[PDB]
Amino acid sequence: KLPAGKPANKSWFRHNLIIRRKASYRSRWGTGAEGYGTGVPFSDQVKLHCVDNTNCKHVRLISKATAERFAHCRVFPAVAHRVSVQRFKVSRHRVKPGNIYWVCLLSRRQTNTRMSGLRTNFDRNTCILMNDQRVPLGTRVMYCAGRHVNHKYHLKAVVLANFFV
Amino acid sequence: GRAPPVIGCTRKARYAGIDDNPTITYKPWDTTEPLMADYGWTRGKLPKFRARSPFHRQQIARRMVTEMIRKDYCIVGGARAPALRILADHVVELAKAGDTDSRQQLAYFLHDPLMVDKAFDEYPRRFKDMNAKYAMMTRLKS
Amino acid sequence: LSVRTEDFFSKEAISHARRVSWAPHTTEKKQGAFAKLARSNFGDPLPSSFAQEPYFEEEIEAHRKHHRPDVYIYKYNVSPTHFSLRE
Amino acid sequence: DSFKEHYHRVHLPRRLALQRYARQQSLRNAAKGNVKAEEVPYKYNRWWVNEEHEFVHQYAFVEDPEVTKAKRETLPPVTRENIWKEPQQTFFLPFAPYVRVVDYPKDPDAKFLKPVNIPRWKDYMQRTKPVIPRTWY
Amino acid sequence: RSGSGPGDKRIRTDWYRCYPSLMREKDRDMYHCYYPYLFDHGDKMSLYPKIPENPREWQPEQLQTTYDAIREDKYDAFIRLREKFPELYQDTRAWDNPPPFGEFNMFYSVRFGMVGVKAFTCKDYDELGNQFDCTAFWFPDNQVVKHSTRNGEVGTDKVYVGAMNVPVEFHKPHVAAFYKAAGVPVKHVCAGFPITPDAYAPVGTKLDVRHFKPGQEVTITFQNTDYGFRGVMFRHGFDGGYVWLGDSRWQRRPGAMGTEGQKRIYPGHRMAGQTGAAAETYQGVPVWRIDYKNSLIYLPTLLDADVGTYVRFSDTINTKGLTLWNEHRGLPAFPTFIPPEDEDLSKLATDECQLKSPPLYMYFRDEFPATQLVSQADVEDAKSAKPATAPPKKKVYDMKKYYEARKKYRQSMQKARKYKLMGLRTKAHEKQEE
Amino acid sequence: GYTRERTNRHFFVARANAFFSRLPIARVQRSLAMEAVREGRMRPWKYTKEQILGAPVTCNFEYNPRPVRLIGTVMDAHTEETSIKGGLKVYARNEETNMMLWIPPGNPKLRHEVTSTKGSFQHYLDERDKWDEAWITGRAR
Amino acid sequence: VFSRLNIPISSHQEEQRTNSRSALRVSASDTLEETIQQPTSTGSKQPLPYDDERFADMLLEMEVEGSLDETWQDGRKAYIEDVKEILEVLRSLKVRDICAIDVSNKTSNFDYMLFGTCEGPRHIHLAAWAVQEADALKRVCKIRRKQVDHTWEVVPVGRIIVNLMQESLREELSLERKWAVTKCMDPLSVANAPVSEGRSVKAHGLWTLTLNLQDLEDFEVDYCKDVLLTQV
Amino acid sequence: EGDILRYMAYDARNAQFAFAPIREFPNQQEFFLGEHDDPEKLMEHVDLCPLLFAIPHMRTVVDLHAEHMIPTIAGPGVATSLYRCIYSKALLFVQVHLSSEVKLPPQDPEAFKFMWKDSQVLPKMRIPVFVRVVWPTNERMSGGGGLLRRFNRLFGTEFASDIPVDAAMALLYVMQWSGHIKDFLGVRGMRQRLADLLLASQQPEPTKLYPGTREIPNPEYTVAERLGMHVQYLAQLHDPDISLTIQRLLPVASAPVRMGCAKAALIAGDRELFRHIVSSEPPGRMQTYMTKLVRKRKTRDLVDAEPRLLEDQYEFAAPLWTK
Amino acid sequence: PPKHYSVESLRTVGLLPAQLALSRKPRLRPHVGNLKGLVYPLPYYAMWRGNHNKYTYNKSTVCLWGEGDTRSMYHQHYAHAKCPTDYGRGGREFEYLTVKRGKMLQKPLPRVQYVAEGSKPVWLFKSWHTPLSSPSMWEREVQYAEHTPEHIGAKRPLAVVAPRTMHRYLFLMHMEKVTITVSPLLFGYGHTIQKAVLDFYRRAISARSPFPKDKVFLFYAIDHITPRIEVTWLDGTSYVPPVLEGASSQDLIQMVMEEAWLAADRMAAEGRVLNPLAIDDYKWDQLVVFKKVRDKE
RNA sequence: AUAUAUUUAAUUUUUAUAAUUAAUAAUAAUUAAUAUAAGUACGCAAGGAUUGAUUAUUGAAAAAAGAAAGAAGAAUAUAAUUUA
Ligand SMILES: [Mg+2]
Ligand SMILES: [Mg+2]
Ligand SMILES: [Mg+2]
Repeated sequence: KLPAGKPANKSWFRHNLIIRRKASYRSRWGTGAEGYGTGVPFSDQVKLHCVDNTNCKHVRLISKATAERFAHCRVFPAVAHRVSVQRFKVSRHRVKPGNIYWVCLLSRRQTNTRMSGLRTNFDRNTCILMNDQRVPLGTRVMYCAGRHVNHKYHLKAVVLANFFV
Repeated sequence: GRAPPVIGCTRKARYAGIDDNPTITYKPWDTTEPLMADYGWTRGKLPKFRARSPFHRQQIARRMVTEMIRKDYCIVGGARAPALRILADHVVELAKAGDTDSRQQLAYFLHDPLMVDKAFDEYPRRFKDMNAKYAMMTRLKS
Repeated sequence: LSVRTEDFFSKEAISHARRVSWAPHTTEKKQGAFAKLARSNFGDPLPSSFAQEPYFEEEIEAHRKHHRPDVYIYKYNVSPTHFSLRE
Repeated sequence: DSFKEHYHRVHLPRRLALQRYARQQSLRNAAKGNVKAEEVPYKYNRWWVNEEHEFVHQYAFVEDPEVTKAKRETLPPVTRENIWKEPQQTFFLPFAPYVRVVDYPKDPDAKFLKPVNIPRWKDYMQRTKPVIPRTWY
Repeated sequence: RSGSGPGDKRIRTDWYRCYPSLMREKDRDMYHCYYPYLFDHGDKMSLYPKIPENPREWQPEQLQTTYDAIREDKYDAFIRLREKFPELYQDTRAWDNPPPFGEFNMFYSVRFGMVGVKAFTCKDYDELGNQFDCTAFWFPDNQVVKHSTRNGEVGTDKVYVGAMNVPVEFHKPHVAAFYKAAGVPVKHVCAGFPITPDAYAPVGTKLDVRHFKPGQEVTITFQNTDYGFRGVMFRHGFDGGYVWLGDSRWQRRPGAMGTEGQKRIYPGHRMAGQTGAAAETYQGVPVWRIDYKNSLIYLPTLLDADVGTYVRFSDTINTKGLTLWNEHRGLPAFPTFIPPEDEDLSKLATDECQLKSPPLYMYFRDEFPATQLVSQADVEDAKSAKPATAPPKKKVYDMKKYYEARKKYRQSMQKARKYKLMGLRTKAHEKQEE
Repeated sequence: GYTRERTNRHFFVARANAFFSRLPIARVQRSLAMEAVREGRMRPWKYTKEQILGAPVTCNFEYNPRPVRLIGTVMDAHTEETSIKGGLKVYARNEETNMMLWIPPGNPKLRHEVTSTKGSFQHYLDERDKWDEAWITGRAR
Repeated sequence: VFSRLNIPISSHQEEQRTNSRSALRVSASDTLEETIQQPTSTGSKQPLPYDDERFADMLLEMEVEGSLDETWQDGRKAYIEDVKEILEVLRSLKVRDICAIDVSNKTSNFDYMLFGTCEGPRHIHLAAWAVQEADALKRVCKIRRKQVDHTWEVVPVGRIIVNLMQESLREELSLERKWAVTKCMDPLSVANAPVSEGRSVKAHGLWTLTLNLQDLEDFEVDYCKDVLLTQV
Repeated sequence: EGDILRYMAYDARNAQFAFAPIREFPNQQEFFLGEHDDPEKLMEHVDLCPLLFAIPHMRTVVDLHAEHMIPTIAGPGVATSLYRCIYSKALLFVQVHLSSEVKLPPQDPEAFKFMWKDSQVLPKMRIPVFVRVVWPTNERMSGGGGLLRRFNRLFGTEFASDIPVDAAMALLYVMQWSGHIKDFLGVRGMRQRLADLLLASQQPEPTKLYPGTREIPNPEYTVAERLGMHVQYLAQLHDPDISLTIQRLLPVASAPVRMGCAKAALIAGDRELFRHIVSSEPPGRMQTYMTKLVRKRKTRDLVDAEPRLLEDQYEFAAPLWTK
Repeated sequence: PPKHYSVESLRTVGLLPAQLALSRKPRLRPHVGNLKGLVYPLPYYAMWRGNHNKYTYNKSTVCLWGEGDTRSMYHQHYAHAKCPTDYGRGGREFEYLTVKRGKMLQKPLPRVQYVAEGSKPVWLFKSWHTPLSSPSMWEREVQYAEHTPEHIGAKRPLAVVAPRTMHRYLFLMHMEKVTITVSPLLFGYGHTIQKAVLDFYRRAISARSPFPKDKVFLFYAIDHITPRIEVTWLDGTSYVPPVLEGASSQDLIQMVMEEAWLAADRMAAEGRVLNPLAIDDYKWDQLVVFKKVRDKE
């Protein structure tokens, strides 16, 4: 029990990573349809699809908080959970399980209310793989990118994507 | 646009008014139709008298309405009286409507088909010249 | 209102006593003359603060303060510009 | 009651009695058949330069009982059409808006030909208040 | 309510940006003054200190100055420059001839507010595409009811304003007696607003909604929704499980042995109790829309109050180190709005008596600003155009045809809808179904 | 003990709900809707669910650097006549993307137009089944 | 009128899409014999090759009515004068293999995509800065000072994007071939069956489709993206 | 009424530059009004002209002692005023150039301040003033070409054949009232002054108060500095052969003359010639300041004539500084 | 229509203004829960007091010299630099804002004295184009005819403000001659007066002039005449700096230089054309010494 | 695993009306994305700072002077939507 005199919480570093909200009556997450700022961010150990033409299929999020509101100012690391098997054989194909890349989030299944009032429920959770320089490993994107992707933080992602909502 | 300071349907006090804020709220069933109202302590619902369950409460309400239609009056106690008066109004509304669906609904609700027939025979001609409030409730001093 | 050029450039907060004159040709900074002479921009900040206890003495005119005559009446010095106690 | 609570409980009536005793001297004049309002001197010394050579202004406002009675009794005039029709601005324009683009010189890259009417970036950043003698926005 | 909790450290208050330039009283001598330092001298101002009339009071090293050529020349040149160049020394004209009392003062004048009723809730979209869930408040009958000033002190004068005309049998006898003694129509509720004596209005003055401007910022006070006796998980949830935030003596090192424990519950301990039904105040809520025919004001925020609540509206005096009412943004209807004599709101329509505010944002909040977007298409032909240095005007060849075209454009622009409506009404009245 | 949560002042306890007949709230709402109609942010509509749901809707959303153009069938409506709280639920499916949009009426950036002029309840059922299958499939397993 | 780079414009454009099929766009005069032949042909009912027959018929009716163009009318199109100016700037910079593609009719975020081959990060950054200075009139920001990618540079000029790559990265991406092979947008494409990656008990969806693009190369995907959707 | 008129003529100072009708009329011409230690006196003369309105479109008070208007080698720029003619409605765009200096600042300011602190004599300042006459196309408002040709042959001036007689007489009266009728000239007069400065530079020069030094320079103007400043003036006056004159004068120019030639090429708009001058300039403070003059990408783009090998690569700035 | 700058125009340029009402950042209102009662729109007028408006009925406070009740006590500086009625609260209680009741009385401004009515004065235009070392910057700005000394022969009044310079050397340009009389024999006891006069002669020989030997002269008085200095200016007027006990050569130089400035001002007012000060070999040698001092420390 | 005492959080139900003082929840040593100062200052050069703005983190708080044994809804959100 550290410190011995006045024991404190051992989650001090976790508090710097999580985005929490006290579940009082004035502070609530709720569903995404209540308005802007009412969607619960993705926690850790969340599976996302990988829609770029890479060997990876599913990723698992490492971040304690992941959402579209702060997809421009926060980095989202993830681990390749499932990798496509090529029975008959570049950098995008060399994706091996367990590896850690960054992910650009494209869409979510949870309700997302824009500031204009347009709610959206996409088909499945979506993301694309990137390196530490924010350059996507794939050459094409097989899904739709969200409006939050339109930011200078995702320049190459916007260039490689072909459809936005 | 943003969300209200308190999001979601939050149970307020018994005498607190409405909020009139955008809130996704669903009703259990269509309570606008007669004899299908819900019981609660808000103003949009009938005052729920004490019962072991909603099923037991509905059974008490059914026997209350049956005896009311039977002998034209009923001496009740507590929160049962407003519910009985409103359900008697609903019965008179169904009788004045006089549809086959109204007959079948009053038969589903009541315990006595003879009382269903008596209601549909008497109440239309009885309250043809009345708009609403067909039942009178008097609080006794005993 | 609208955007006005008067608000673009800040002026000096020099005091009235420390001022040279209120003329529009002397409203600017005093070091600007030597800056123009040297053909260079000087960006020296925080030149000096006043003091912790800035006290000064009464200054007399450039000629009076040195050519004051020792003229006295009953117990006081007398000058065309000043009075003072004499012993 | 605590120390300060007891002190104020005892002294607030005494403070009001002292204020009444002060106003007694003002009522002395009205009983002489000559009513003169309180005469406060105007302060000609409300503009200063502090230790750090910064401009300071002391705001002194005097309330006139005659103007107060006039406003209590009489009706205010009609509001101006532009005052009640033009909306209140939601943003505050900078005193020195940096432009960064002027079509004066033939070659836009030439820095030594930019007109001096346009404010610089240091001005745009530091001019968050009117000029030294000015006091109103 | 009154708070008295542990507080939230998310809101980062910054008081270091809230200190004016420090000035000491000892530094108010004649060597620090910006203008010629003047001495009182009794009934006339002077440039020199007062000389004691008793010569025995003169100090040994004190200098009794009767004429200082330096001060004389400086003061003379200053006065003469200010007299000869008014437009050049305009900012120095506040030294003497100050602004008189009674007029609106940017840093002094505070005016009263009004009392509205939370009417309903709607949603409105701005020009940029931003949505706002707005609450519409109703101001039924605002009217100055009373003036108050305790002991005639300075800064304690306020005005009481009523809200809704009610019959005589509505109030308690003492409230009816209060309104009878006041002499104004019997109102439902009455709220007091502390003001300055230059912002007074006569008792019984009708207060129009146009008292507020459609783009200003207001402070509102209401009663939030009553939730009854609720628990520690409902109010200030995820807290109250253990005694937290306790600063007492404890040992940081194993050097010594001394501790001071907790022997009671300290005040402010978060527990269960009443929730809601409290006076809640919102500060700096912008005004969105003003309907001055139905007496309605729209606020882009939603409240935690019930419909029918009386909300006290006042104006926020300043925001972010800047005054609300100023020459840059705008001036208010001081002391209050007075309608013109020719106005008749009965002849006006609801769609006419509307006043909207300028946009509260700079970009489409769905997207990012232009400096942060990857790419954008800039198409603004009627909004504004920063392209300066307009090209030279076209060389005219015939003033006759030029003026003909100009007059034709002016005539086609003027009376586009009013003349059309008048002609349509005249045609409908002259047709007579023929 | 040292605080108080409730207020019993007359100004706050009093309510004005009894005097709401002097205020035409519904007329003000209709006036706001008509103002939106005449400004062009929305067009007046009047239909029932059985005749609105299932109609393709062409929605152009003004977004940088290029407006997004979608075609999606009506899944639900929130108001029969035109209103500031009208609402519209639209299922739009792109080449590989399926989305469920709720477009509010009166936004100048979200220009959606109903074009079918008819209901097509069978098409509504087909799109409902497609969306259900896609939603159940999209979950990671 | 002048373009975004302050260049006079002498070539007009169409506010509608070229792939559209609208009666207002059709300028050929009708004929009674042609109408009679078309009626005799349509007398035999035959459904459309798309999955949703009702939706396909409704979409074709909307297209021939032209309300789709009235809803998708967009006058914010770019100009070919800016593309030609950027081409001349890159030619002065000696950028090899300049390829411009108009993707305004196709599903994308930009009207024009330029692709250039530069040899080295120095040359890439020089070309990027030159494009920026050519766009200096209407630009609001500058390019990144530090190159985060020494083989790829992206310069946005309005609705025109400029990619500056090396030979290896250009041949690896092959974006020009992709945007050339990609067909223009057709509103009848949404009449196909929805696709979603889901393994069923028999690898078959009742209302959806299952296609795996991992076994297909980039060019195979570019060539068969719409082909597979139209087939299955 | 008079107070409002005065305050409008005053707010003419606060008028903004972007919204000024400088290019309101098609035709324009440039004239040089001479160099003034205190151009505010000439500005007051222009303000008090009977042929111009007392309320100008734009006014700029030239205060050389302001931190934003201190003349430097890479000076602050140009102070601009705009006056309107009463009878022809033409425009006079007065431009005080505070960036024509070709003298480097002292290396050690403390020594220069110690040297010139107590001096009771200061040298003159050579600050150029130009005027741009802007007028519309007129057939009968300028009095025909013959009237202006007669005025030119009588007063040795260079006016266009269609410049309004109103603006012509306004400029003539202002220059005569100020006493700089010899300084008022055009392109021909500027070419003659440049030839005179070339002859003076060929001739031996007299000794100034003290020789110039990179540590403590001499504030007095030398013949080479005057030659550079007048090359700048000839470029400002829109000479059609300014590039050829700069190319012919560069091989026989000193360091201040080459700095003036660089400024003149930059004013004329020949970025290629400017880059050639900067690349030919030997390394030093002069080259550093002529590089600092412009908005550039990298200093090597201007300094390095041949591409310097950086990471086995070569950069090229010819497309960046061409045309 | 005329165009002006607006928030939309500045946005198109590329600059966005700060949010005023809708912002998740602090709005800088420290008085929302701290100041009670009436609050004035002047921001931050009560922050130095401790962000509160309590205890305003107090009259006397803790105060240093020049603040508060200091007016009743004598201090040499404030007795001439502050009016005894302009003493306010001291310390953190400085009045950034003051509100009072009653009829405001605005006393009339002071009047310039010793100015005859109906006199048209000469106006002197002071600018920074004139060097600060010139006496014209120190000359009066509003100069009347009733202030001109005509008995001396001046066309204008004399300067009222003198330069504040510690003179370490002599400038013999406005001085016709300097005669220094000393005693040949040396006093028995240490004669500080004799030492100071000898040092003054040394510094006058080393003074700032092309050839100070032509103007400096030394004489010996066998008559036991006290050591004295006599400076004859260009107009013939003579000045005798009194050499008292304790005065140093620096003090004598300061006196001579101040009187030289006054004499040159008198010359300029009379109409005499004086040679100006400029750069010379003496100034170059002083620059050498200055660089030596700077390199040392 | 206990409200017995202390202590706290509430309450003592329209009080027309917070504020003269007691006491009391938010006293920057922030972090991340952009863009502008600027491709400046500063570096031999490759290079390259400091920096007040928007987002990101989604909340708002006023104590005591009036008549009291029903449901603070005559209850199906209207102060009686016709009413025998
Ligand atoms: Mg993948
Ligand atoms: Mg945003
Ligand atoms: Mg009570």
